[PDB]
Amino acid sequence: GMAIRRLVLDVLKPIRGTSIVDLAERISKLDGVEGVNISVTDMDVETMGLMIIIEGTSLNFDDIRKMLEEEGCAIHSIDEVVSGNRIIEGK
Amino acid sequence: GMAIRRLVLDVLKPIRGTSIVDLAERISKLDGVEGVNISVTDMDVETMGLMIIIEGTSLNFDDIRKMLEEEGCAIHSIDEVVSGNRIIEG
Amino acid sequence: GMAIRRLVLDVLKPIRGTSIVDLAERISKLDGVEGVNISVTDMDVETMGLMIIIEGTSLNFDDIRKMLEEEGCAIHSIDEVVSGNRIIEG
Amino acid sequence: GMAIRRLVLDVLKPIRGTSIVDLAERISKLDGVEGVNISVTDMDVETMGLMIIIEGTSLNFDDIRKMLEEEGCAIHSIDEVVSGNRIIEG
Amino acid sequence: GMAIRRLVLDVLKPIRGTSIVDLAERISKLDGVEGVNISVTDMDVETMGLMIIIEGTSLNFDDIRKMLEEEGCAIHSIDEVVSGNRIIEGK
Amino acid sequence: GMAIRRLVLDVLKPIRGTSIVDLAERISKLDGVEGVNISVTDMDVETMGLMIIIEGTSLNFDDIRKMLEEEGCAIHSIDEVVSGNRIIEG
Amino acid sequence: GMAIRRLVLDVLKPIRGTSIVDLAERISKLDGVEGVNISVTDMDVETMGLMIIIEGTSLNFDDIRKMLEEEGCAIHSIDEVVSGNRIIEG
Amino acid sequence: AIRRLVLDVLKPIRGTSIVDLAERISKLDGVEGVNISVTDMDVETMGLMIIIEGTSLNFDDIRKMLEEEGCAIHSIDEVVSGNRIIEG
Amino acid sequence: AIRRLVLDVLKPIRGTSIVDLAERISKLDGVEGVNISVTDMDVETMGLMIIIEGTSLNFDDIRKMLEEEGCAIHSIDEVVSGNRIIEG
Amino acid sequence: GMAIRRLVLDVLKPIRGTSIVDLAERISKLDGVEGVNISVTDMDVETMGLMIIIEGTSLNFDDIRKMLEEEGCAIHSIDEVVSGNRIIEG
Amino acid sequence: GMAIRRLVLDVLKPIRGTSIVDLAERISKLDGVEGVNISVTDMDVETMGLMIIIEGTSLNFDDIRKMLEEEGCAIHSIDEVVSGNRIIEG
Amino acid sequence: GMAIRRLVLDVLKPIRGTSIVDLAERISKLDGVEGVNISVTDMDVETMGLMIIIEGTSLNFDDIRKMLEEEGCAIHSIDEVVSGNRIIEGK
Amino acid sequence: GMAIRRLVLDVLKPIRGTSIVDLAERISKLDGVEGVNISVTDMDVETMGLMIIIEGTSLNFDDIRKMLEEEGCAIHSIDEVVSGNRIIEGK
Amino acid sequence: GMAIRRLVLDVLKPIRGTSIVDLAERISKLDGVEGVNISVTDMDVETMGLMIIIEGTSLNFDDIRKMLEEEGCAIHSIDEVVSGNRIIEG
Amino acid sequence: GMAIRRLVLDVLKPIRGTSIVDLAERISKLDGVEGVNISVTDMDVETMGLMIIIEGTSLNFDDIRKMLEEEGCAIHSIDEVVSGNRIIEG
Amino acid sequence: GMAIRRLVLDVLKPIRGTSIVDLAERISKLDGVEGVNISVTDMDVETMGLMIIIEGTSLNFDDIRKMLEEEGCAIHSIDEVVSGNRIIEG
Repeated sequence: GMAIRRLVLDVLKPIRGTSIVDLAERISKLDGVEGVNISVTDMDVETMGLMIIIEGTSLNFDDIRKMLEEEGCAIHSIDEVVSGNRIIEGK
Repeated sequence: GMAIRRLVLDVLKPIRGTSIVDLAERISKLDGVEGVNISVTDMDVETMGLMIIIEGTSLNFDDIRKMLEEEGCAIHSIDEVVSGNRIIEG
Repeated sequence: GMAIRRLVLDVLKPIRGTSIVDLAERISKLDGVEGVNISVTDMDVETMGLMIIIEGTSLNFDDIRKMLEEEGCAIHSIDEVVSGNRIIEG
Repeated sequence: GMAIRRLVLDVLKPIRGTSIVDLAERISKLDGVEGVNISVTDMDVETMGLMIIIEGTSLNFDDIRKMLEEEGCAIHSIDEVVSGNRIIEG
Repeated sequence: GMAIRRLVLDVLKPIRGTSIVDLAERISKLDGVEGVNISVTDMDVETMGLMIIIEGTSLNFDDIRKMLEEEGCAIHSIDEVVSGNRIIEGK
Repeated sequence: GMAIRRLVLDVLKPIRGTSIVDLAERISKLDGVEGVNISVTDMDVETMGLMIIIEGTSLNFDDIRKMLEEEGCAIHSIDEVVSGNRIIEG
Repeated sequence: GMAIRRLVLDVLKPIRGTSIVDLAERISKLDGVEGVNISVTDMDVETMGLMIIIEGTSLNFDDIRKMLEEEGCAIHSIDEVVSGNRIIEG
Repeated sequence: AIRRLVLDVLKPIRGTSIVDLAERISKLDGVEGVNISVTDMDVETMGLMIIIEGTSLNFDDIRKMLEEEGCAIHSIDEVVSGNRIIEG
Repeated sequence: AIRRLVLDVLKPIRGTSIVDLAERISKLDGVEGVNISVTDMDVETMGLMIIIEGTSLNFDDIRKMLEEEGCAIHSIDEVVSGNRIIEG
Repeated sequence: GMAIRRLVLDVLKPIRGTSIVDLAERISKLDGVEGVNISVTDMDVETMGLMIIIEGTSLNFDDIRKMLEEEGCAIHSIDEVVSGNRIIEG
Repeated sequence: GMAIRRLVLDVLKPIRGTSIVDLAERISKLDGVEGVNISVTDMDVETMGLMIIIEGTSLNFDDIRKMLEEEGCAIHSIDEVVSGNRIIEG
Repeated sequence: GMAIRRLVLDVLKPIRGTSIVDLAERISKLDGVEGVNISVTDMDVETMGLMIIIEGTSLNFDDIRKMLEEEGCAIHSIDEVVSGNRIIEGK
Repeated sequence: GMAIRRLVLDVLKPIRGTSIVDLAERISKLDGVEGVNISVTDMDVETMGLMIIIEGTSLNFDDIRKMLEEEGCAIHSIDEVVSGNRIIEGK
Repeated sequence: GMAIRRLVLDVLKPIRGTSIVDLAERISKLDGVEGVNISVTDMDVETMGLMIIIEGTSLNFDDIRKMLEEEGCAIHSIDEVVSGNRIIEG
Repeated sequence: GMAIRRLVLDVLKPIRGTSIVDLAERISKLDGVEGVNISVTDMDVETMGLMIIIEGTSLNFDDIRKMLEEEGCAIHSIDEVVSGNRIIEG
Repeated sequence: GMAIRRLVLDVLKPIRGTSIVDLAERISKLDGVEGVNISVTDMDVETMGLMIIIEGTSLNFDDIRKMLEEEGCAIHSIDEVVSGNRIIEG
């Protein structure tokens, strides 16, 4: 049973601190993660709006959430999650 | 005899409780389910609007419905269902 | 001689009664039917607007129509039909 | 020599009489016809606007025209015809 | 040496006479012709505007023009012609 | 060393004289030419605006230019040229 | 272990100094880098706006950033980063 | 090294034709293809987009060659380097 | 239901030709294709491999038709049934 | 959850009784079965040697074995079985 | 209703008379014929052994047989015939 | 890090006991397993020779071995193992 | 109507005279010919055995035969001929 | 600069100690390694003959060798090595 | 017109003199040549047996033959030649 | 002008000295080299038989030969060379 396969997260980060490169790298080292895509959607003066797409096998959301908090991020919204044996897409 | 293959559900959930991650995982473990996609369509102060797409083979709607109720969800609408030997599109 | 291959029906159903899941399942069990897609296009207070796409080989329209009536549905419009040895698209 | 391969017809039909399902079936039984797609483009109070796409090999237009007349249809326009060894697009 | 491969013709035809079905069939029987596509682009009260696409190998334009005249058609414009060993598409 | 592979020419021709069909055929017979596409871009009362695309291997521009002059054509503009071991797009 | 696979950088460079050709070449010689694409997005009188796309395996961002500074460039924005065993697109 | 160069180039409206120019660039070591297209033109100068692809393209030679043929590089719009061509 | 039937069939060396036989089988409901090939022949009988493919093939009709045409089924060598054709 | 996907069985059947056509049809109607291929490998005077390939989703082997016994068949050997989310070949 | 699609004929022809090239051309011009392949399998002193493969749509065997007789050929054997909506291989 | 991806096992089983169907099913339910192929290579009077191919992500060999022992099987040989981010094949 | 598309000829040629390169070139220049493949199958002391494969559209066999005779060749056998709108392959 | 891409090693290991599963896992976790295939080629009473195929990017042979020694293995032979920008075959 | 496209030559060369590398390079620089493959088939004490495959467009056989002679080679046999608009195989 | 594209060398090396891994790495760093494959074909007590396949663009054989000599290798035979705009196979 392959559990969580894709997470699409709308994430807020302070405009500086952990760069998104270092952030992408750390997430990619978690167990089950096969790929991470972080892209900037917008930014204020002090905060950065990020879309973080994580794909893999039995992704541990708790760990991912823990890592984002530690790096000063907040999850504003879980926009999409895909779970199971194969990836299903949205309408 | 492959019965139900795809369900597209418009679902209401309390803004907190069972996270949609845990909800997606649980549904994906049901017999016949090959994939689940949960995405947030909108949210009020206290409720979350979700589109839940389930695909598989002979999906048991009663079980899925039972599971969603237990997790505090309501089905507002069954938007699409596909049944039979292969997946037909709209 | 493969007769009818695709029917696209604009159908009216009472907002409750036979759920569209049970409806899709029955239709999918008819002879020649290889797939059914039912999706909700709109809904009033008391009626549901459905697009029912049926694909298969020598689909029997009389049976399908008979089944829809029995389940409380009306065919407002046959929007598309495909017949013959292969599917041609519009 | 394969002659006529595709006909795209803009057709007028009375809103009731021969249903387009029966019409699609009868056309699909003609010699050389490999598929028919009939779709409703629009409709008045008393007439139905149809796009009839016929594909096959050495399609006999006279027979098809004869059949449409007999079923109460008029050809408003032959929008596209394809002829020869292979299908060229427009 | 394969010569003319595609002709795209803008053709005028009287609204009745030879139907475009019979016209397509005749053209398709010419030597070297592998396919014909006739589609109606517009029509007045008495004339029909047609786009005739002919593809094949060493298509004889003289024969095709002769046939169109005999069937009451006029070539308003030769919009595209392709010649040689293989088809080049326009820009 | 494959030299010129593609020429895109903006060409002026008298509205009558050598038809563009004969012109396309004559160019296609040159050494190294693999295909010619002539299309009309516009036309005045007495002159025709043509886009001539020639593709091949070691195309001889001098010959092509010579041939166009002899057939009453003028090159208004060489819009694109591609040279070398393979075709690069714009 | 595989780390950073793609970096898309929005970069500022003085309108003259290290040419973007020499800059692309220098970056392409770094360990893990398999390809660099530098394109000009816009330019003022004294500064050049560049989009630098770097792809490879375990790309070292610190090295890349150091190199850009040394060549008189500034990173305005890291627009996209991809990390892990395989390339996930946006 | 260099796989793709996209150059914005100025050339006098006459002199070396862009056909001869494309041919001579295509004969350089490592060059696999050249595409020259006219983007615009004044009364006395021609605006050209020159796309060169190949393997370990020598920019100095290409630049040297263009100068010798009376051309100026207004702008290097895109360069691609490394083991594969990465797209923009 | 039945998607593919492979039949080992005996036919008298003359009577209904295998061309007419192939045509009449191909006109049955659900049949999409027939392939008849001669495997061997005695002085008075012909050995045929008849491959029929389609959707919900009616074996009784096919069997009935073959008998009527003077044929005997020596052996049903392969049958495929269900939503897809599974190969051997 | 998905279970048995392919069974390849070496089966003995009496040379007459249930024809292999009726046998293939019966098996193809079981839950989860998407296709059956029965082919004759050899035959004695009184017994028929069959290779039965069944494919589907969560195939119930107990049901299949029960059905074969009832039809007078014996399983000589289970030559191959495939289980899980996807088909692994040998 | 597409009828005969492929004929494979074992044919005897006198070693000279109508060449097999002219014979192949003449057969290819029949209605419904899309391709002919004639190949020599063997030859005596006075007769030629030919395998003639004809493919198309609603091939008229009577015409083909008539044409072969007129050209001095005999059909020794019809080795394969394919009929219906699509081509099945042996 | 996706660890063990493919195991090819040469396995001995008593000619009766747990059928290979039930055996394939149980293995396929283990965490990370995406597919199992069991095929009979040969058989004596009392023992069955099996090739068991397991594919997945971070396959736990200890668990698989434990399950085979419990079902009365012995691993005669681990013929092939594939580990890492992608499947590499043998020469 | 595309007529003859492929000719496979078993041809005898004197071991010297017109080289097979010049012979292939000439044939390839005939109307309708899109390709020629000449390969040596065997050779005696004074004669060369050739398989000549010609493909195209409405190939003129008379012209091809005439050309071979003029170049000192004999057609021992026409092994295969394909005619019509599309290529059928042999069995 | 991609350095070593493929190593094919003929390796000797004691019949017991570190299992080849654990060995494969450990090697797969090294920097640059994308895949490992270990297969048994033969075995004596006390030693195991292994073919270890490692693929990746800038594989560090010293580390791999160090790891194999630590796990009780000996490299009998480096049978094949591939280095550079892409994988070349034998 | 594209003339000669492929030459396959069986060539004899003295075991030393012009190395086959230099020979391959010089042939590849001829007009129309797009690729050369020289491989050793066998060798005596004093002579080398080579298969030279040349591909391109309007290959000049006289030049190639001239070049081979100058480099001390003899053409034992022209095994295959391909000519025309496209490459036919044997 | 792409010159040499592939070299296949039969090479002799002392059983120890420069390992074939270090040898493959050096060669892969030469200008124009895109890939190297070194595999052991056989070995005596004191010498190793190697097949070295080098691919790239305008490979400099003199440099490669110079490098092999310096590393204690001898070229026994150049088995295959490919030159020109593309790789042609034997």
